[PDB]
Amino acid sequence: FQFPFAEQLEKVAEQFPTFQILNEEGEVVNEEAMPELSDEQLKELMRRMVYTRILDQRSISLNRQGRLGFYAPTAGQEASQIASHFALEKEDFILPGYRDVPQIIWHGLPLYQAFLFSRGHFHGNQIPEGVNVLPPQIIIGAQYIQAAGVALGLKMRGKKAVAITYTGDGGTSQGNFYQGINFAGAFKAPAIFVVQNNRFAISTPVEKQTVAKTLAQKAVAAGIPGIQVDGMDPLAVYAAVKAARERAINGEGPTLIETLCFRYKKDPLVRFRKFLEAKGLWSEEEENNVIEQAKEEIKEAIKKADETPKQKVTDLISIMFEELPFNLKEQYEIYKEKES
Amino acid sequence: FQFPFAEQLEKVAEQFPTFQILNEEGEVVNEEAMPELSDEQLKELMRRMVYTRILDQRSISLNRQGRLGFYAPTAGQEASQIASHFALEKEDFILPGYRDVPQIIWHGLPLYQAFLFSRGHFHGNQIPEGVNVLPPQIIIGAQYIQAAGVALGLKMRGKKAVAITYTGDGGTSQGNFYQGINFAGAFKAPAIFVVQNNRFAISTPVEKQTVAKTLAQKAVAAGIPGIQVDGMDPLAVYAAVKAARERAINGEGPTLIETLCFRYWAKKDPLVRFRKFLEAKGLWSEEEENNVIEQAKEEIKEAIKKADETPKQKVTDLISIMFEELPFNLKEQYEIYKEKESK
Amino acid sequence: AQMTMVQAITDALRIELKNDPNVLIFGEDVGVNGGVFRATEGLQAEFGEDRVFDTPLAESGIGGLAIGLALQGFRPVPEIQFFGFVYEVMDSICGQMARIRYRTGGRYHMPITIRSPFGGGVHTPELHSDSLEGLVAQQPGLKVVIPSTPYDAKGLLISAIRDNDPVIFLEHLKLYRSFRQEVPEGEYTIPIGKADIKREGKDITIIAYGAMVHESLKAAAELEKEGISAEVVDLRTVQPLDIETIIGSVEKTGRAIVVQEAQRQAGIAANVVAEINERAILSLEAPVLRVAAPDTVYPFAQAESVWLPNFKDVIETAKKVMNF
Amino acid sequence: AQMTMVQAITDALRIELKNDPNVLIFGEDVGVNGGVFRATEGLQAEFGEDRVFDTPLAESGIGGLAIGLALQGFRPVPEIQFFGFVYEVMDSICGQMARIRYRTGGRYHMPITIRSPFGGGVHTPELHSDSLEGLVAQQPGLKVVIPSTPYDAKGLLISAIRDNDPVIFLEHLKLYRSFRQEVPEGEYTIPIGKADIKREGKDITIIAYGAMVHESLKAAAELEKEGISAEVVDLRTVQPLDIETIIGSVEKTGRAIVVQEAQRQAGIAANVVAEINERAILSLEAPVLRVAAPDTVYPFAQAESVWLPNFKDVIETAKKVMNF
Amino acid sequence: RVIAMPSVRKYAREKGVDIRLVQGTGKNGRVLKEDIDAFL
Ligand SMILES: Cc1ncc(C[n+]2csc(CCOP(=O)(O)OP(=O)(O)O)c2C)c(N)n1
Ligand SMILES: Cc1ncc(C[n+]2csc(CCOP(=O)(O)OP(=O)(O)O)c2C)c(N)n1
Ligand SMILES: [Mg+2]
Ligand SMILES: [Mg+2]
Repeated sequence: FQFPFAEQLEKVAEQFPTFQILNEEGEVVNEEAMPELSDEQLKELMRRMVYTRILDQRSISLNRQGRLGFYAPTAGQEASQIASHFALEKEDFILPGYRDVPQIIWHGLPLYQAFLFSRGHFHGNQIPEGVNVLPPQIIIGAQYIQAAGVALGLKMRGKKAVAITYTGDGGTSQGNFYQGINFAGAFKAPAIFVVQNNRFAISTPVEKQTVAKTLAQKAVAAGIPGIQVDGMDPLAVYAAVKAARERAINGEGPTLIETLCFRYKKDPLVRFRKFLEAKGLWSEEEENNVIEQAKEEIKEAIKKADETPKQKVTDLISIMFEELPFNLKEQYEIYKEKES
Repeated sequence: FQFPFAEQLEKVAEQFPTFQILNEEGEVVNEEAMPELSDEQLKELMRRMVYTRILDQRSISLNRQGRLGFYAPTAGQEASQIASHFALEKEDFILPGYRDVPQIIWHGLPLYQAFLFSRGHFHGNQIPEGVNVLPPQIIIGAQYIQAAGVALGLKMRGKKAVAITYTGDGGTSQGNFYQGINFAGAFKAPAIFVVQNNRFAISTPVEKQTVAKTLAQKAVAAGIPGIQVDGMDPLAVYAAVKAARERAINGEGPTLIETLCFRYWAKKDPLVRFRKFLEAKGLWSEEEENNVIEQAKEEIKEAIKKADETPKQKVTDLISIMFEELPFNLKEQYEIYKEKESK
Repeated sequence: AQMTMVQAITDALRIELKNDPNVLIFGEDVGVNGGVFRATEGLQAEFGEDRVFDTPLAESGIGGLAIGLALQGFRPVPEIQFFGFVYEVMDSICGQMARIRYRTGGRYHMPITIRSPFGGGVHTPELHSDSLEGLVAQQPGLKVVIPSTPYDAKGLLISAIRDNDPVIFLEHLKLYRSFRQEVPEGEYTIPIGKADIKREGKDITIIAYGAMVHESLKAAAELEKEGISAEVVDLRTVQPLDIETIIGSVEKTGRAIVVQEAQRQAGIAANVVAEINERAILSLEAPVLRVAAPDTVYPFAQAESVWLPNFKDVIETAKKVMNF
Repeated sequence: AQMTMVQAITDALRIELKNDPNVLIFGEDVGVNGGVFRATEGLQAEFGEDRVFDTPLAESGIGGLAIGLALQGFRPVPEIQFFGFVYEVMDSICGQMARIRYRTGGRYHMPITIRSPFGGGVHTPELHSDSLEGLVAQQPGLKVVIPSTPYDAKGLLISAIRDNDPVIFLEHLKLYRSFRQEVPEGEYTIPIGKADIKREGKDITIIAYGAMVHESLKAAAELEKEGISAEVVDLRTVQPLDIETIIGSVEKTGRAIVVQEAQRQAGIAANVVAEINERAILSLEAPVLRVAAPDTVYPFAQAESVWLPNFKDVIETAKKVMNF
Repeated sequence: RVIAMPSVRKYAREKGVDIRLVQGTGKNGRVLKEDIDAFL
C-alpha cells in the first residue's frame, strides 16, 4: 500500500490554473470571462496605468536626487495595482503594504501627502476624511490581520463595502498572512486578499519561501477560494477583484488573489495599448497628454511637500494620546522651551 | 461569469477523505491499507493503550486528591497518541504538547518524572539522555516551529530519523502552526506533524476556528501531503504515521496527519474496537487485560512514591539551572538564598 | 455591594456594554462559556452574540481584529487568556495599536482596552503566572493598569474602556476572589495615572502594585508592632506613574522601598527608584531598596512559595532601610 | 588591521565558522546576498550553503529553527533583519530559548547568538531604527550585548558565539561603517558582562552604550575645554551590568549621568540609576540624571535630528549635574 | 523642611548631629558636609 500523495499534489494544482484574458499581443484569449467595461472605463484604466508608470520613473529619479526618501518601485505592476483598485468603490477600505502607494493615491490620498510619506513626515499620513485607506504598512503581514477586523467591522455595521489588502510573495510566509485569511474565513468577513507575486523577496526566490506550487492555494488552509491571475493582464486582474468583491458583499466571505507579475513585451502597458488601438480607443497624443499631466502634477506635489513646515518634537508629543500623560506633559514643556 | 469557487472548495476537500482500517466493531473495512504488524506487536499496542487508559483514570483521581498538579486528560485519544508513537523508532525526536505525556512516557520518560512534571518540579523535565523528547510544551504552536528545526538538524547530520510533534484542533489557528509546516516543506525536512481534532478547544468548536472542512487540508498552504485519519482507530493511525515516517527518512519531506478523536460514543472507544479485532483473532483475553491493568496500578503507585521522595526545590536550585556560568546578578542572589537556606 | 475583584470587573463590563453600543468583548472562550475565570459570565446571554463573542485560538489575530474593529467605530475590549501569551501579540499591541494615533497624525485612534489575567500564588501551569508589565510599560502610547482591590478594579476599568487610546488592564489571578470589599453599585471612575495611600505613615514609604500591595499592608501591620510607621502607596497605574503622590510621600517620610512580584530585572520598580532619585534625593535618608523575585524564569509550581516575594521580604527590606 | 565595525563582525563570524563546524549562520538574505548590510558578505562563498543559508520571510520561524538546530547539537547564529521586527519572534527568544536550560533542568541548552541591527541617524523607514534592548534585558536567561567599536564588536561576538546560553548581539546601523579602528587579526575574546572606561575622568561619570558612547566622548571633549573632566564608561553588555566598574567610577567622581538613545520609558537607564542609588548613594554629590529620547514612537524620518539624543543633550545634562 | 544629600544626612546621623538645627550654606539652603563640621 502507498498513500496517493503525488496524485493529491496534482489534484490540488489542477484547481489553481492561471487566469488570463489578454495575451502579450493584446488579443482576447478568453471572451467568456471578459469583464463589462465601457470604452471610457477602458481608457481611464490605461490613463491611470500610464500615469503610474511615470509616477514610478519620477519617484525613482526624485529619490536619487534626495527629493524623496524611502521608495519601493512599482513599474511593471500597474495591472496588479491599478486594475485591482479599479474594481473598487469609494466605500471600500484599503490596507496597503509599503509598495502599494498608487492604490491609495487613486483612492483619494493627495499626491503630495504620498510624497510626505516617502520623506517621513507625519502629515503624509494625515488621510482626508471620506478617504478609506491606511498609511502604507511597513510591518509585513500586519495589514492582513488588520483587514480581517476591518471587514468584520464592515459586516457588523451592515455596509455594502469590502476591505482589500495587499502583500508580496515573501509576505505569504508570515504567520499573520495565515491568521488574516483564517480569521476572515471563520467570520465570513468581506475581505479581498491580494498577493503580488514577482518571484523574489529582496534576494530570495519564491522557491525558498515554500514548496507550494502556487501561492493562491494557500487559501485552502483557510477554507476560502483562491485565484491565480496573470498579474500583467489588466482585464484578468479587474475581473478577479470584481468577482471577489461581489462574492464578499453577497456574504459569501473572503477571497485570496495571487497576481503573477514582473517589476523592473510582457508589460501590462504593451498588451493593453494594442488591445485598445485595435478598437480605435487609444492614440499616441492621448498617451502623451497623460504623461505631461503626470509630470506637471508630480512637480506641483513635490513643491507642496517642500512648503510643509518642519516637524517639531512638540508636534510628535501632541499626536501620541488624546490626553497626555504626566511624563509627556513634562516633556512638552521641556521641548516648547527648547523650540522658543 | 462565475469563477468555479463552489467546485474548488469541494474538489480540494475531496482530496482529504477519512482514512480508516477498523470500524467500531473491530471489522477490517480497508484491508489493502492494512499495516504489517506481528501478533506480538498487536498485543503490545493493546497493552500500551490499556495501560494509558488506567494512567488517565489514576491521574484524574490523584489530581483530585491534590497529589498531582496540572493534568490534561487523555482518555479516548489512545489510538491517536499510542498508535502514532508505536510507528516511531528511538532515533526519532518527539516534541509534545501539554497533553502528550503518554507519548514521551512510552518513548522512555520514567513515570515518576512525568508526575514531577505535573506537580511542578524541575527534575520531571530532566529527560534521560538518549530519550529523544522535550518536556510537554505549554505555548500552543511553539512545538511546530521547533520541530521544523529539529528535523532540519537531523537532515543536516544525515540521520535516518524524524522529528514528530503534536497539536490540537485549536492550535491549527496559530501562526506558528503554519510557519512550522511551511519551513519544513521549504527545507524538505524529515518532520511529521500531528493534529489531534476532538472538535473542541475548551468551549470553542472547530467550526469557530476555521471554515475549512478538514484540518488536514491546511497542508496545501505548505505544499506538503496531508492525511485525515480516524483517530479512534489504532491501525489507521499507525499506518499513516509509518507512511509519513518512510517518506521523511527517504528524504521527501514532511507530512501533516489530522486525527479525528473524542475525549471522555462509548462504541467509538479505540479499546472497544481493538479488543474485538484481537479477540476475534484469539490474541487478547481478559487475563491479559487484567495483568496490564494491575501492572499499571502497581507502577503508578511506585512512581507516585518515588515522586514523593524527591527533595523539595530550593531557589538556589532554580538559579543554578539558568546558565552554565552565572551572570553577576545571579552570583549575588545565589549567595543571598544560600544564606537563607542555611538557614 | 460586597464584591470580589472578578465581580467588580464583570460589573464594570456590563455597565460599559449598556452605556456604549460600540463596546465589543471578544477572546478565546469568553462567550457562551462566560470566560475561563467567569469574568464575562452572563454577558453574551444579556447583550447578544454580536457584542460578546468567541474568536479562533490565535492571540495575534485577536489583536489585529481589535485594530480593524476600532478603525470601524467600535470600542474593542478583547481578552488575552493569560498574559504569558502576550509574546505572540506584541506587534499588534506595541508595534501597531500603540502607534496608530501618532502614525496617522490623529486621523485614526485606538480606543482599545486589552484585558489579561496574570500573577502567582495559585500553582498554575507554565507561562500562566508570568509578570510581564515591565515590557508593555516601555511602549510609548500605551497606558498600563494593575488593580489590587475590587473597588479600584471597577473604576479603573470604566475609565480604561472610556479612554480613547490603548490601555492594558492586568488582572491578578490570586486577587480575583481572594478578598471581598464594598464596591459601589452603578457607575463611577478612578483616574488612570493616580495612585493612592492605602495606609498613612511617617517612617517609611512602601510603594507597591498587584498582589504586593496586600503583602505590603500585611508587612506594615507587623512593622507597627515594632514602632515603624510605614506608608503604603498602591501605584494602581504603572505607566504613567503618579509622580506627585510618590514624591509627596517620600518627601514626608524620607525613606522608601519599592515592592513588585516580578523578577528584579523585570517589572517597573527600577523606573520608580530612578524617579525618586531624580526628584527627591535631598529628602532621602537611605537608598531606595527593591523587593523583587529572583532573576530566574518563573518558578516550577511547587517552588512558588520559596520564590515569590511576600510580607516577610517586605519587613526584612524595610528594616534594612530603617537601620541604614 | 584598520577595520570598520561591520568588517570586525564579518571577521568574527568568519573566525567562528572556521573554528567550530557546528556554527551556522542563517536569516533573510544572509547567504548569497551576503546581508542587507554586507555583514555576512563572502561567508557562504567560503564555507558553503550548509553553513550559511537563507530562510523564508518569517522572523518567528527563524527563532524556532535556531531552537531545533540547537537541540540537534549545532551552534546557531541567526539574524533578524531589523530589531523593530523582534515583536514577531518574542515568544521564541524570550518565551522559549531563554528558558530551555531551566525548563529542562540543565538537560538541554541553547548556545544561540541572535545578531540584529538597530538604531537611528540614517533616515530609515518605519520600525527599522527602534531601540528595543530594554525589552530583552528584562528576560531571565538572556544576555544582551551592544558594542560601539570595531575592536569590542569582534571580541564580544566571538565571546557571544562561544557562550552556551542565548545572547542577543545588537548592532547599531550608524556604527557599522562610521569609523575605522585597529583590530587585531585572528581570534581574541572580551568577557560578557564587562564594561570599560573609554575616557578617564575625575569630575563626572558618563555611562553609555551603543551610538551614545561616541556622543558621550564628543560631549566629554567639549566639557574638558571648560575644565570639566568626564569619565566615559561604555557598558558593552547591557545585561548583565558590570556593577564593579560602574560603582568604582561613581565612587571616584561623585557624580553620574546615564545616556541612551531609547525613549526615556524604555532602554536600560533606569536599571543603571537604581543600581547606583542602591550601592553608592553615599558617594553622590548630586542625583543620577538620564539622557534619553522623548517618550513618543520613534520619529518620522525627517524629525530624527531634533528628536534623537546627541552630544549637546549630554553636555547640558552633565552641567545640570555639576551645578546641582 | 531641610534639604541634604544622603552622604550628609548620614554624616550627620553617625556623628549625633540633628540636621534641622544646622544652618546650611549650600544652594537654596542645602546643608553641606562641612556645615556639619562647622556646627560640630
Ligand atoms: C516582518 C518584516 N520582516 C522583514 C521586513 C524587511 N523586508 C522589507 S521588503 C522585504 C521583501 C518582501 O518581499 P515581498 O513580500 O515579496 O514583497 P515585495 O517587496 O517583493 O513587493 C523584507 C524581507 C519587513 N518590512 N517586515
Ligand atoms: C498560545 C496559547 N494560547 C492559549 C492557551 C490556553 N489554552 C490551553 S488549552 C486551550 C485549548 C486548546 O485546544 P486544542 O488546540 O484543540 O487542543 P486540545 O486541548 O483540545 O487537545 C487553550 C486556549 C495556551 N496554553 N497557549
Ligand atoms: Mg516579491
Ligand atoms: Mg481540541
